[PDB]
Amino acid sequence: MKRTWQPNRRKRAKTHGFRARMRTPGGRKVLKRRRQKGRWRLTPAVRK
Amino acid sequence: AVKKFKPYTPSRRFMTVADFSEITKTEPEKSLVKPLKKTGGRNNQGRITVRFRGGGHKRLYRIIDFKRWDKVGIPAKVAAIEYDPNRSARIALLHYVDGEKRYIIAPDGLQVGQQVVAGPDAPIQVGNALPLRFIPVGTVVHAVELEPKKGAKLARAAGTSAQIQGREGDYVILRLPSGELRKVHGECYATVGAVGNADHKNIVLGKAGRSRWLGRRPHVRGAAMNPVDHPHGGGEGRAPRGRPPASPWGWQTKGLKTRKRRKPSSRFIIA
RNA sequence: GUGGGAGAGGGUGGUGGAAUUCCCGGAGUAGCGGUGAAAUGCGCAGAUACCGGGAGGAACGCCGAUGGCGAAGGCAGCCACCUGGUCCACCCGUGACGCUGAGGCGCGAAAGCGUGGGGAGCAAACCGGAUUAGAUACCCGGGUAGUCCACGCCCUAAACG
RNA sequence: CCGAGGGUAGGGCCCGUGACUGGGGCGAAGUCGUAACAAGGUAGCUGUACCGGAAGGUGCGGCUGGA
RNA sequence: GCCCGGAUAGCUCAGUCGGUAGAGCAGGGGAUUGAAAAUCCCCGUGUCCUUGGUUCGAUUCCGAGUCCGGGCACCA
RNA sequence: AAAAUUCUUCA
RNA sequence: UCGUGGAGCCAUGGGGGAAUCUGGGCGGACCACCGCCUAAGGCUAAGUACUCCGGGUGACCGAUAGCGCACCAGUACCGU
RNA sequence: GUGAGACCCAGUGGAGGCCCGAACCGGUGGGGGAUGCAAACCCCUCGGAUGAGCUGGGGCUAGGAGUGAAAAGCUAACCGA
RNA sequence: GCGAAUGCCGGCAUGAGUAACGAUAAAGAGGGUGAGAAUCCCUCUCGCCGUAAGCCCAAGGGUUCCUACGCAAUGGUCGUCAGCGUAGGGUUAGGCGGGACCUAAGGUGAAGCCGAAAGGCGUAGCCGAAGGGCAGCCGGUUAAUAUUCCGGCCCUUCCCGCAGGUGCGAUGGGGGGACGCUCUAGGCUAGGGGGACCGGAGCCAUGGACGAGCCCGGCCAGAAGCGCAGGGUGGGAGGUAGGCAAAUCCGCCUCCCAACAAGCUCUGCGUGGUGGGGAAGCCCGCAACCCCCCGAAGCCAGGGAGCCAAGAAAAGCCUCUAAGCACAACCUGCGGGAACCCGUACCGCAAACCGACACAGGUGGGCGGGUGCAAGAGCACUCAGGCGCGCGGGAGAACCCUCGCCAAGGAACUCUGCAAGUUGGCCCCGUAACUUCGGGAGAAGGGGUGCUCCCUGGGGUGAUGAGCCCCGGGGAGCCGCAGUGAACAGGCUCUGGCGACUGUUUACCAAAAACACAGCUCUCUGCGAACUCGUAAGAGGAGGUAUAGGGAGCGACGCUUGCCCGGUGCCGGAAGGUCAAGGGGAGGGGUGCAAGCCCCGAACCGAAGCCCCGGUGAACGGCGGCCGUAACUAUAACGGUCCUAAGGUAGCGAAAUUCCUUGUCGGGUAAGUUCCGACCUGCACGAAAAGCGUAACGACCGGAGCGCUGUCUCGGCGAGGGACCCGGUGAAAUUGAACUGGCCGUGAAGAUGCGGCCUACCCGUGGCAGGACGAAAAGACCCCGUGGAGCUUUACUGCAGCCUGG
RNA sequence: GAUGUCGGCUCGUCGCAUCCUGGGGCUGAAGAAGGUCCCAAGGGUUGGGCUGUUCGCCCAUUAAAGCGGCACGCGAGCUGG
Ligand SMILES: NC[C@@H]1O[C@H](O[C@H]2[C@@H](O)[C@H](O[C@@H]3[C@@H](O)[C@H](N)C[C@H](N)[C@H]3O[C@H]3O[C@H](CO)[C@@H](O)[C@H](O)[C@H]3N)O[C@@H]2CO)[C@H](N)[C@@H](O)[C@@H]1O
Ligand SMILES: [Mg+2]
Ligand SMILES: [Mg+2]
Ligand SMILES: [Mg+2]
Ligand SMILES: [Mg+2]
Ligand SMILES: [Mg+2]
Ligand SMILES: [Mg+2]
Ligand SMILES: [Mg+2]
Ligand SMILES: [Mg+2]
Ligand SMILES: [Mg+2]
Ligand SMILES: [Mg+2]
Ligand SMILES: [Mg+2]
Ligand SMILES: [Mg+2]
Ligand SMILES: [Mg+2]
Ligand SMILES: [Mg+2]
Ligand SMILES: [Mg+2]
Ligand SMILES: [Mg+2]
Ligand SMILES: [Mg+2]
Ligand SMILES: [Mg+2]
Ligand SMILES: [Mg+2]
Ligand SMILES: [Mg+2]
Ligand SMILES: [Mg+2]
Ligand SMILES: [Mg+2]
Ligand SMILES: [Mg+2]
Ligand SMILES: [Mg+2]
Ligand SMILES: [Mg+2]
Ligand SMILES: [Mg+2]
Ligand SMILES: [Mg+2]
Ligand SMILES: [Mg+2]
Ligand SMILES: [Mg+2]
Ligand SMILES: [Mg+2]
Ligand SMILES: [Mg+2]
Ligand SMILES: [Mg+2]
Ligand SMILES: [Mg+2]
Ligand SMILES: [Mg+2]
Ligand SMILES: [Mg+2]
Ligand SMILES: [Mg+2]
Ligand SMILES: [Mg+2]
Ligand SMILES: [Mg+2]
Ligand SMILES: [Mg+2]
Ligand SMILES: [Mg+2]
Ligand SMILES: [Mg+2]
Ligand SMILES: [Mg+2]
Ligand SMILES: [Mg+2]
Ligand SMILES: [Mg+2]
Ligand SMILES: [Mg+2]
Ligand SMILES: [Mg+2]
Ligand SMILES: [Mg+2]
Ligand SMILES: [Mg+2]
Ligand SMILES: [Mg+2]
Ligand SMILES: [Mg+2]
Ligand SMILES: [Mg+2]
Ligand SMILES: [Mg+2]
Ligand SMILES: [Mg+2]
Ligand SMILES: [Mg+2]
Ligand SMILES: [Mg+2]
Ligand SMILES: [Mg+2]
Ligand SMILES: [Mg+2]
Ligand SMILES: [Mg+2]
Ligand SMILES: [Mg+2]
Ligand SMILES: [Mg+2]
Ligand SMILES: [Mg+2]
Ligand SMILES: [Mg+2]
Ligand SMILES: [Mg+2]
Ligand SMILES: [Mg+2]
Ligand SMILES: [Mg+2]
Ligand SMILES: [Mg+2]
Ligand SMILES: [Mg+2]
Ligand SMILES: [Mg+2]
Ligand SMILES: [Mg+2]
Ligand SMILES: [Mg+2]
Ligand SMILES: [Mg+2]
Ligand SMILES: [Mg+2]
Ligand SMILES: [Mg+2]
Ligand SMILES: [Mg+2]
Ligand SMILES: [Mg+2]
Ligand SMILES: [Mg+2]
Ligand SMILES: [Mg+2]
Ligand SMILES: [Mg+2]
Ligand SMILES: [Mg+2]
Ligand SMILES: [Mg+2]
Ligand SMILES: [Mg+2]
Ligand SMILES: [Mg+2]
Ligand SMILES: [Mg+2]
Ligand SMILES: [Mg+2]
Ligand SMILES: [Mg+2]
Ligand SMILES: [Mg+2]
Ligand SMILES: [Mg+2]
Ligand SMILES: [Mg+2]
Ligand SMILES: [Mg+2]
Ligand SMILES: [Mg+2]
Ligand SMILES: [Mg+2]
Ligand SMILES: [Mg+2]
Ligand SMILES: [Mg+2]
Ligand SMILES: [Mg+2]
Ligand SMILES: [Mg+2]
Ligand SMILES: [Mg+2]
Ligand SMILES: [Mg+2]
Ligand SMILES: [Mg+2]
Ligand SMILES: [Mg+2]
Ligand SMILES: [Mg+2]
Ligand SMILES: [Mg+2]
Ligand SMILES: [Mg+2]
Ligand SMILES: [Mg+2]
Ligand SMILES: [Mg+2]
Ligand SMILES: [Mg+2]
Ligand SMILES: [Mg+2]
Ligand SMILES: [Mg+2]
Ligand SMILES: [Mg+2]
Ligand SMILES: [Mg+2]
Ligand SMILES: [Mg+2]
Ligand SMILES: [Mg+2]
Ligand SMILES: [Mg+2]
Ligand SMILES: [Mg+2]
Ligand SMILES: [Mg+2]
Ligand SMILES: [Mg+2]
Ligand SMILES: [Mg+2]
Ligand SMILES: [Mg+2]
Ligand SMILES: [Mg+2]
Ligand SMILES: [Mg+2]
Ligand SMILES: [Mg+2]
Ligand SMILES: [Mg+2]
Ligand SMILES: [Mg+2]
Ligand SMILES: [Mg+2]
Ligand SMILES: [Mg+2]
Ligand SMILES: [Mg+2]
Ligand SMILES: [Mg+2]
Ligand SMILES: [Mg+2]
Ligand SMILES: [Mg+2]
Ligand SMILES: [Mg+2]
Ligand SMILES: [Mg+2]
Ligand SMILES: [Mg+2]
Ligand SMILES: [Mg+2]
Ligand SMILES: [Mg+2]
Ligand SMILES: [Mg+2]
Ligand SMILES: [Mg+2]
Ligand SMILES: [Mg+2]
Ligand SMILES: [Mg+2]
Ligand SMILES: [Mg+2]
Ligand SMILES: [Mg+2]
Ligand SMILES: [Mg+2]
Ligand SMILES: [Mg+2]
Ligand SMILES: [Mg+2]
Ligand SMILES: [Mg+2]
Ligand SMILES: [Mg+2]
Ligand SMILES: [Mg+2]
Ligand SMILES: [Mg+2]
Ligand SMILES: [Mg+2]
Ligand SMILES: [Mg+2]
Ligand SMILES: [Mg+2]
Ligand SMILES: [Mg+2]
Ligand SMILES: [Mg+2]
Ligand SMILES: [Mg+2]
Ligand SMILES: [Mg+2]
Ligand SMILES: [Mg+2]
Ligand SMILES: [Mg+2]
Ligand SMILES: [Mg+2]
Ligand SMILES: [Mg+2]
Ligand SMILES: [Mg+2]
Ligand SMILES: [Mg+2]
Ligand SMILES: [Mg+2]
Ligand SMILES: [Mg+2]
Ligand SMILES: [Mg+2]
Ligand SMILES: [Mg+2]
Ligand SMILES: [Mg+2]
Ligand SMILES: [Mg+2]
Ligand SMILES: [Mg+2]
Ligand SMILES: [Mg+2]
Ligand SMILES: [Mg+2]
Ligand SMILES: [Mg+2]
Ligand SMILES: [Mg+2]
Ligand SMILES: [Mg+2]
Ligand SMILES: [Mg+2]
Ligand SMILES: [Mg+2]
Ligand SMILES: [Mg+2]
Ligand SMILES: [Mg+2]
Ligand SMILES: [Mg+2]
Ligand SMILES: [Mg+2]
Ligand SMILES: [Mg+2]
Ligand SMILES: [Mg+2]
Ligand SMILES: [Mg+2]
Ligand SMILES: [Mg+2]
Ligand SMILES: [Mg+2]
Repeated sequence: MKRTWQPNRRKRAKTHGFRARMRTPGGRKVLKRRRQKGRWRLTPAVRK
Repeated sequence: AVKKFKPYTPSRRFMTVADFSEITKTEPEKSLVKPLKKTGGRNNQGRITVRFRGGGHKRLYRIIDFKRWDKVGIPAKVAAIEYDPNRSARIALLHYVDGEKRYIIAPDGLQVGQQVVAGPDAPIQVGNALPLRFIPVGTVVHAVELEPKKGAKLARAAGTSAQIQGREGDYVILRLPSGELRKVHGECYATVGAVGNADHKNIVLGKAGRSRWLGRRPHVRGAAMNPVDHPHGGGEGRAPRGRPPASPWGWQTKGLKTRKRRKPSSRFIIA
């Protein structure tokens, strides 16, 4: 039956996008942390 | 008069609709004036703040004139009386000799073809709006302003109307639709006559829907929820509140007077 | 038919003044009320009594009768519109077209019911105070429906001459 | 083919009987009050309405077969 | 089975602090009536449940009991 | 205008 | 150090509201002496802290230890 | 049909949280399954199906908060926080 | 310094060659290939789907597409095969879809407002799409792309020039774009069915047929013009207080003309110069393209009618004028040029998406042929097309699963007819109580159904007459056990309880009597409303205004809804009592030689709240007890008395409530702790936590009947999928170590393990489940911990909020 | 750091304090019936109504419709009222 993960490119970006992270002081601190740690991807990568 | 249906289905037995002959004429709203995307939404910036609203047939809005003093002296012919979905009353479209058109919550009695106007000089007859001071004590008037130049705000619901009780200073007394006696300025306008379509109070929704088409979602009783949801809530199987009638926010709901005491708007009331 | 007459006959709209109750205002003070006697009850938080203004509902004093009109029920302030019945006068017209009337249809006090409105007074029930052997009553103090209007029902009566 | 009749199903009128229940009639001297007949000691009656152990009381209107 | 509450005149119920005990109703006797009611005068009544103990004295304060009452007996 | 209830049975 | 305490001192949201050296604050309520100090404007190196970074040491580890990674690791992989 | 009505017949008409019934949305009873085909499935049967209907896409509301035809249900496979 | 921590990381064991190998749609053979094939390729039989298990498109997935080499691993077996490994190829657009267009919710956000910071609101504007707007149809090619390349026919924008027209000209004004649901008319088209007619390779089989035989196919696109369907639409001429007057455009008045029109326009469909395609068939290569009929849910489209709940925006596009400009500039024709960016493979109800898997699950839109069954997207079969589900071969035990049948009986089964059976469609007769007059109703209970021949009535289409279809009517007669001959396809009734009803809910044990519901009542709220969210600004309420909005209980409808304001809550009380700051300072204290400077501080004046007074029940709530009495006894209409704020009215009653209880009668039954009707000493009904009823409705719960049955007496047989055997692949929880017998004892009280005795050669396979206090989960009950959380309140203490004096 | 809990079903097996059927002593045993006590389980020990019921109470029979234990025997056997 419908499972929790229903892929949608737009949603995925509109939600966890880079621009999206940047708007919120909280998301800003997310990218802050990610870069810090060493993550190769800061934003969940996707392409159109 | 109100249409009645044979019980060829339950609820349809108790169902009744309004007689639409008063309006029978021009069903399609005037492309100008009324045209106004009306935004639906049961909440503000985020959360809901008026429970149980939602759904309900798409409704187009119609802008009406609640301050006929715009066109003082300019008379108009009542072009037609149409149905307004966004209110209990029926509005009436009227072309002015000027050309400009606009709606007016149609008063009880007003008929298509009748001429009407607004102003001091204005004759005392159903449909003409005047400043209170120039209106015959005792006459019934509706769509009464409440403060000079601030627009109509009283007696606008179908069948409502207030009566001029007397003058006194620059003010005049009015017994409002609720029965309260309020002093209102003399310069305050109001259109003569009663609101009309008084049959309204008699339509019987009939089914559970219908009540839905009107945009009102199912409303659930306090004691049906639980301790956390409401204060009546909880109780091992059916129970008498627990005392004393309260709301989901927890304020007494049987008799506890709510209007602000120190409101400067008193001194002008009595009832 | 023509011409005149009397009437609370009926329906609608408008309207007048007196009175009661309530509201505001003044002035005023120790009781008012009610009764067979009282008590309950209202009153020093200022009542009753008096004056001025306002609201509202119901009923129309005198005229008024042992009177009038209506088929009956019933119908009374005033005004206007719509409308029924009726009496006399003239012998003009029709030419027996009449009487009654099972059934049907209509009307039908009050009380009662429905939808909504209205609510001053009165007032079943109900609550007090008395009386009483008791008093689910007669008397007193309160009091709801009702009484009121519109629409629809009900269709009974000592609807009696 | 029709057909006495039998079978199945569904209706109508009718009589009897039934835990129990509602009044009713009648039966010398049981109980409680006393509504009516004399303003019957609140004039009586009456249609309807509600209430009460019971007659009955009160409301509204009507009658006089009361003054 | 456990925890509660009483009981007093013929009846329904008051009261006590440890000294006294009451009322209403009933009832007995007269009065009014022609006679009953009603009403009016007069009047008598108590092991304060039994029970031991304390105390100078107990209906009353303790201990045991009888009766008539009411209230709990849950998690399984 | 009245404070006030009643009277076994059969003759 | 100060928890209303005999509670000053330093700040200050509210109200009231001065003076310019006979001015004005302080010395633990408050007075009196005696003494200290100059508010309502600003700047000021050094001594001090830390270790992304470079070096040097180690009665530090030696691939289940030592950093999570001695290796193409914040990867593979898990999670929206 | 009556004074006029009400009302009564047919015919036309095509209303309705109406009916059977798919697609579709559900999830009644029983059976199986229970290291499954499956972290809720399959079979037979059953509720609704012009509505308070179902559904695609685009949006908004969240942790003592949301949302709730109300179960303390749901809020990314265990929500009295 | 390890042996234990259900310890941690790793490795390897046991169960075990065991379960299992993922739909019971199904296979067989012959050719190839190759080291090796049930499993790869080819052919021929066979079975499965065919509102698909087939085609097309979104989303998502991202090379899985195509070709050549390949087989370690991946694939539940095998593998030469592959969605797998290596390598090389492959995605072509002015017209398709997005962007150099529009706006929606919402987002963002100049200004502007707010907030300790972070930030929150927020006008214009901007962003934002399956909505609006916008120009491509039919073929042909590749191993792999095509509305993209190619062919033919047909278009759209810009730019320039030319010629002829004209007041040209906005981001501004106006029109338009522009809208719901249900039902519908007429033409068309898609699509499909016939043909004796047209075109075809061929075919006479096995008894018959050279046949109006059999089989295959008889279309697609197409400018202008022309037709046939429609859709939109009055022109005039004056005025002109409005369109935030800029207008000759709208809009209003007024009046010549014109009307179920015509004309003007704009689509649809035919037709059209011409281009294209074109089967069954053998060696693999022969072309017609015409005539009838059924016919949309699509088109003409913005058509029509009815209805109440009253049904986006913006741009493009018309039109009006402003600045400006009129050498401009737009408009129409006609030629020339110019025309970018992104996507385009492939999968796409699934093995490529979401479910750790090649997972029996989930996934939006379009096409979805034919025949028959009343219809249909249902059901059976079948086209096109696609599959036989990536382990097989045997055997023919028990046992389980799914499935068929049964003597006599027919619910005796059992908590229960659970389950399964019966019944089942359509046509016709015929249908009760009750009822809100709709319904109950498909009530029940019946009869009919096939095929053949004759006679016969309407309709559409033609043309009135043939065909082709479309509804019937009446007869004769034929064969079966049976005519919806297969498939799909209600068992019926009587009587109670609950809820009126359709509806909603515990995703994953509860679908109900619970929630909701129209409807009734109470209460608040006069507008900058009350109420809600927010520190705020602001927002919802509501671009509403008491016939409206909030809160609360009840819950259609009928008859109704009683008594008690003592306590509590709320409402009303300008008096009193109490009352905090603060006001006021009688009077007192510390100090100073003093003026002073500093403290305490009584009267009285001091709000809300409380006290007090009065109201209030569809506000929280409450709504009694004991003696006595009638001329048989009983019983008690009557009397007395205690207590209260007042003593439970109507109605109902051993009930979803009754303990004593299976009360007690009566009905039903052979028999009835249930059921139905009564009674009433109601442990412990009762009137809007509504009381008593009620037609209709219910996958709701109880009691009965009839019908039919393997539910049962009582079991038997049979089918298929497993189980079993062989070949291939090959797990799991569990597991101190084992060489692991019975009884009577004993033992921490239930011993394979101690004692005594009795049995017992060693080792397996298929079964059964009594024990190993079998596994599983550090018991969910219970208690314990001065553990935790959710909830309550007249627990404590605070806070928001609200009231209030200064 | 779990010994699954009432009743039913299936399958049984055991005790004797025996409900039948066998023997036998008294009897207030005529016969037939019975009563009672002794020996004796070898084998028997029904089908239904009602309730979840064990238990009983009825219905119709019977030679009898025995009492009781095996974790109120038996849920890695079933059922869950
Ligand atoms: N009279 C019969 C009807 O019922 C009622 O009357 C009945 C009763 O009221 C009446 O009862 C009376 C009583 O009132 C009066 N005070 C005492 C008397 N002993 C009784 O009398 C009754 O009972 C006795 C036995 O006890 C019998 O012998 C006698 O016949 C009988 N009538 O007896 C009647 C029975 O017949 C109505 N009042 C009357 O109007 C009506 O018609
Ligand atoms: Mg996942
Ligand atoms: Mg998308
Ligand atoms: Mg991104
Ligand atoms: Mg509700
Ligand atoms: Mg609940
Ligand atoms: Mg509360
Ligand atoms: Mg609460
Ligand atoms: Mg409660
Ligand atoms: Mg309860
Ligand atoms: Mg009064
Ligand atoms: Mg006065
Ligand atoms: Mg005064
Ligand atoms: Mg009159
Ligand atoms: Mg007249
Ligand atoms: Mg003559
Ligand atoms: Mg009448
Ligand atoms: Mg009347
Ligand atoms: Mg009544
Ligand atoms: Mg009534
Ligand atoms: Mg009165
Ligand atoms: Mg007396
Ligand atoms: Mg009237
Ligand atoms: Mg009548
Ligand atoms: Mg008379
Ligand atoms: Mg009788
Ligand atoms: Mg009698
Ligand atoms: Mg009398
Ligand atoms: Mg009398
Ligand atoms: Mg009197
Ligand atoms: Mg009298
Ligand atoms: Mg009478
Ligand atoms: Mg009575
Ligand atoms: Mg009575
Ligand atoms: Mg009585
Ligand atoms: Mg009375
Ligand atoms: Mg009278
Ligand atoms: Mg009369
Ligand atoms: Mg009279
Ligand atoms: Mg008189
Ligand atoms: Mg005595
Ligand atoms: Mg007497
Ligand atoms: Mg006598
Ligand atoms: Mg006597
Ligand atoms: Mg302290
Ligand atoms: Mg200082
Ligand atoms: Mg200082
Ligand atoms: Mg100092
Ligand atoms: Mg200093
Ligand atoms: Mg500095
Ligand atoms: Mg510095
Ligand atoms: Mg490491
Ligand atoms: Mg090593
Ligand atoms: Mg990821
Ligand atoms: Mg007539
Ligand atoms: Mg009709
Ligand atoms: Mg329906
Ligand atoms: Mg199961
Ligand atoms: Mg199982
Ligand atoms: Mg179904
Ligand atoms: Mg249906
Ligand atoms: Mg959505
Ligand atoms: Mg979305
Ligand atoms: Mg939380
Ligand atoms: Mg919901
Ligand atoms: Mg919550
Ligand atoms: Mg160790
Ligand atoms: Mg292993
Ligand atoms: Mg094994
Ligand atoms: Mg095996
Ligand atoms: Mg196997
Ligand atoms: Mg397989
Ligand atoms: Mg070879
Ligand atoms: Mg894609
Ligand atoms: Mg790859
Ligand atoms: Mg090759
Ligand atoms: Mg392999
Ligand atoms: Mg090979
Ligand atoms: Mg491939
Ligand atoms: Mg490959
Ligand atoms: Mg493009
Ligand atoms: Mg560009
Ligand atoms: Mg914003
Ligand atoms: Mg913002
Ligand atoms: Mg855009
Ligand atoms: Mg678009
Ligand atoms: Mg569109
Ligand atoms: Mg579009
Ligand atoms: Mg558009
Ligand atoms: Mg395009
Ligand atoms: Mg084209
Ligand atoms: Mg392809
Ligand atoms: Mg122009
Ligand atoms: Mg425009
Ligand atoms: Mg349009
Ligand atoms: Mg058509
Ligand atoms: Mg065609
Ligand atoms: Mg054909
Ligand atoms: Mg032959
Ligand atoms: Mg065609
Ligand atoms: Mg003009
Ligand atoms: Mg301008
Ligand atoms: Mg053509
Ligand atoms: Mg046709
Ligand atoms: Mg100009
Ligand atoms: Mg070119
Ligand atoms: Mg493609
Ligand atoms: Mg699909
Ligand atoms: Mg996956
Ligand atoms: Mg597979
Ligand atoms: Mg799958
Ligand atoms: Mg789907
Ligand atoms: Mg069919
Ligand atoms: Mg099918
Ligand atoms: Mg059989
Ligand atoms: Mg048989
Ligand atoms: Mg049975
Ligand atoms: Mg049985
Ligand atoms: Mg049973
Ligand atoms: Mg049951
Ligand atoms: Mg069944
Ligand atoms: Mg009848
Ligand atoms: Mg045949
Ligand atoms: Mg069939
Ligand atoms: Mg079926
Ligand atoms: Mg039935
Ligand atoms: Mg229901
Ligand atoms: Mg439905
Ligand atoms: Mg659900
Ligand atoms: Mg559930
Ligand atoms: Mg259900
Ligand atoms: Mg369920
Ligand atoms: Mg708004
Ligand atoms: Mg309200
Ligand atoms: Mg409301
Ligand atoms: Mg309720
Ligand atoms: Mg109810
Ligand atoms: Mg009540
Ligand atoms: Mg009270
Ligand atoms: Mg009170
Ligand atoms: Mg007050
Ligand atoms: Mg003070
Ligand atoms: Mg005060
Ligand atoms: Mg009493
Ligand atoms: Mg006696
Ligand atoms: Mg006696
Ligand atoms: Mg009671
Ligand atoms: Mg009562
Ligand atoms: Mg009873
Ligand atoms: Mg019973
Ligand atoms: Mg009870
Ligand atoms: Mg019982
Ligand atoms: Mg019981
Ligand atoms: Mg019986
Ligand atoms: Mg039962
Ligand atoms: Mg039974
Ligand atoms: Mg019963
Ligand atoms: Mg109750
Ligand atoms: Mg209540
Ligand atoms: Mg009931
Ligand atoms: Mg149901
Ligand atoms: Mg069987
Ligand atoms: Mg088999
Ligand atoms: Mg094997
Ligand atoms: Mg042992
Ligand atoms: Mg050993
Ligand atoms: Mg040993
Ligand atoms: Mg074995
Ligand atoms: Mg075992
Ligand atoms: Mg086993
Ligand atoms: Mg265990
Ligand atoms: Mg534990
Ligand atoms: Mg403690
Ligand atoms: Mg918590
Ligand atoms: Mg406290
Ligand atoms: Mg263990
Ligand atoms: Mg035995
Ligand atoms: Mg046994
Ligand atoms: Mg056991
Ligand atoms: Mg079990
Ligand atoms: Mg066991
Ligand atoms: Mg098991
Ligand atoms: Mg159960």
